[PDB]
Amino acid sequence: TNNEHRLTQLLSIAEECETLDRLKQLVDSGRIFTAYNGFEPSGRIHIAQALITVMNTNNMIECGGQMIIYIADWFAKMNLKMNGDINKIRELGRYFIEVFKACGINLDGTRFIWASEFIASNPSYIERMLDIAEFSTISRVKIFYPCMQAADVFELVPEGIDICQLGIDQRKVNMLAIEYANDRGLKIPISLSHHMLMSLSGPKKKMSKSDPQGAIFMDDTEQEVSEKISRAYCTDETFDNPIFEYIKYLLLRWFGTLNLCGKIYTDIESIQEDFSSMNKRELKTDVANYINTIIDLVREHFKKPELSELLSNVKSYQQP
Amino acid sequence: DHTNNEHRLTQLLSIAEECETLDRLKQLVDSGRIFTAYNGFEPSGRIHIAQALITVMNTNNMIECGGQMIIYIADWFAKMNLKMNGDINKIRELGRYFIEVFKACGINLDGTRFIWASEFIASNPSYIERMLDIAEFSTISRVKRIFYPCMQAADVFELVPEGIDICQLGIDQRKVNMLAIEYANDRGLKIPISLSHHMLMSLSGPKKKMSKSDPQGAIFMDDTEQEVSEKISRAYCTDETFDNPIFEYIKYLLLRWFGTLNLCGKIYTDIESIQEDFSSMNKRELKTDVANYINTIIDLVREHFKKPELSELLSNVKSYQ
Ligand SMILES: N[C@H](CO)Cc1ccc(O)cc1
Ligand SMILES: N[C@H](CO)Cc1ccc(O)cc1
Repeated sequence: TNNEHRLTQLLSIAEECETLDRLKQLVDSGRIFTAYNGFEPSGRIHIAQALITVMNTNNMIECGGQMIIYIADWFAKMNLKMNGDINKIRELGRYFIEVFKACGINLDGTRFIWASEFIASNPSYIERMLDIAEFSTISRVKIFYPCMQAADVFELVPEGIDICQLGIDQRKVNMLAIEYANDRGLKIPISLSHHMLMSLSGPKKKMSKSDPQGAIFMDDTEQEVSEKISRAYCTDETFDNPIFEYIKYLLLRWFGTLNLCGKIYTDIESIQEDFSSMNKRELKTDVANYINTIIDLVREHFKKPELSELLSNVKSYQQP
Repeated sequence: DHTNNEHRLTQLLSIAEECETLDRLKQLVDSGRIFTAYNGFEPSGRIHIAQALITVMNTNNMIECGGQMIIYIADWFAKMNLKMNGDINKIRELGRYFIEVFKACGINLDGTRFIWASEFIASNPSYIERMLDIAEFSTISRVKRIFYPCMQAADVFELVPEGIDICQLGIDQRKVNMLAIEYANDRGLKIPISLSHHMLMSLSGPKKKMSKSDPQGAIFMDDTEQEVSEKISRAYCTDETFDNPIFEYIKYLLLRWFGTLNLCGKIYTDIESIQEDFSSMNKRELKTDVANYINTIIDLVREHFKKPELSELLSNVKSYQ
């Protein structure tokens, strides 16, 4: 039954999973397994990315796994982020790492790998890219970005990563990796994808466009968080409601217990039932207070004198 | 006048056995603009005297003709190919060894620039993208009817921003340059020019192949004076110039390197006279002179590695044996 719990846990983080079957076998085998997540450093880190990465990582470990955090600095450069400056990209990568630390990521079962350094040390990684690109091309016969990332799950570790833990918006990549693995008789990577937090501006709004307002960043001050929550789209229904989304995907999971509008909640079911009748101004006040408590971990972490250099550089890049 | 450009064109062509179109090379030379050339190699435990001298001679000629040489140290590829069992530290150490040998033999550093693959790949994402794009071209070409070639082919396009003008490699690597040329035509890019040099035959025979199987088939920059004498003494040698490795060493290495050769009691300054007198030369006495001239060249390296600053490199390379 212990393997049943471990299984329900790992599945609690995902909105989608490539065959629960394959995941069930891995959990049942009872053997140490590996999972990974990657990101391209950028000017600022969304609260969603920071918290979800930390919760998922800490969960993998507790469930008997090892986590690999892939810092795709090389790819960020290739995608011209930070106008291609690798030194700025790397500082940003370190900033992200420090944010994960401040938030409690479990370093005992977590390893950080940098793309630029990994690529220079493992030619097979690039070879894997070529082979996947060949598979893809020949397939469509009857863009490389996908093939390049698809190689990650097979090369980050000798036997190949067991679980690819990414956002649901990365679906196409892990699907290719699975197609490829089957056509090459390799171990099939297990996909564990999480929900993509919606914009605070509402369903009619996009994302990353006018993003400053549409999302909370780990560098936002207390006043900025409160103002972004005040402006956020919010109706009396839970569907397409960013306030309900932040509560469900971030706050309840992070804190376990929430005191909302004078009532204590320990499960999303009860919050959903009372949602329509909650005074929304009071709810927003509580939501912003809980969010600010989380970000305070980062604010306090970066007060350490040893991180002043990092902090100053990050701010200058028109970032935190 | 145009005469200077004629000499420049003629000098550049003298280093090659094959040239992908004289037309493209003439235009480049006539343009009068500074141009770039590159040569690449994977570090190895030992370095053939052929590679050492030819790299130095070709490099110095390129520069003398108004060009800039890029020497690409393929350490990354050496590891991928498992040289030294994949140990990157030994590979780079050997890479430094090769460089000190080029320097000992007088390569012109003022017009030469070294670039290591491991570092280049980590700093230039476009390089890898080029490999992928070339691989797609090559795959679609077949489907319209092994990635190692597509990988090396990217070199001429990425080593420098505007792409390298001249690919200067041994003729045994013509397939890679030809791929690059086809690729370049399809994608409308500057067409790379190849200037491929002759591959020296094995001292063991015209049919024998180069391999760690018989280290006697070639002279290495680490061979001792007694060792070269023995290797030359035992080398295959008939009275004809064809299928003769002794003749090849004289033609492609000695005459070009020294300009004047005293062989079997006679002075030679051109290959035709050597060829006409070859059959009647006492071969045992010829081998003596050939071995002596070769040892004079290697003495440059032996002396170079006596410097105290290189005692470290020396010891390391020696241990890798
Ligand atoms: N490409 C993603 C965001 O742009 C980040 C990423 C995700 C997974 C990887 O294996 C690598 C990078
Ligand atoms: N592949 C060659 C010998 O095996 C070495 C080489 C030649 C040219 C390059 O651009 C790279 C490596």
